[PDB]
Amino acid sequence: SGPCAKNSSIVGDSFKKAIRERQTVIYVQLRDACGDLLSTSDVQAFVISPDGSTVEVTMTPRENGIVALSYYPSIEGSYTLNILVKGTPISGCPTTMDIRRG
Repeated sequence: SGPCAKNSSIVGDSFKKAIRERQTVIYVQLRDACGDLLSTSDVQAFVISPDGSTVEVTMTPRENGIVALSYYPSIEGSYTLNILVKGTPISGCPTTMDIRRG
């Protein structure tokens, strides 16, 4: 039946914090309407930097409905993340990610 936005979510809260100029990975668990894990044309993910620019997000399909989202935050500050399943934000989206120089 494909992924269900309300049942799909980001794995953990590690995504809330990241380091500038380091390739960063966020894991998303896709679940159908029944809550079952899948098993990706229905999934969209974008990241906006603190100056309003789009950041390229790479999505790699993994086993049993996990999708790895990778991005490279070039500047410090408050990034915006949104992940849409069939045009609907998943649970917990859109959200903030704080990138530090650390």
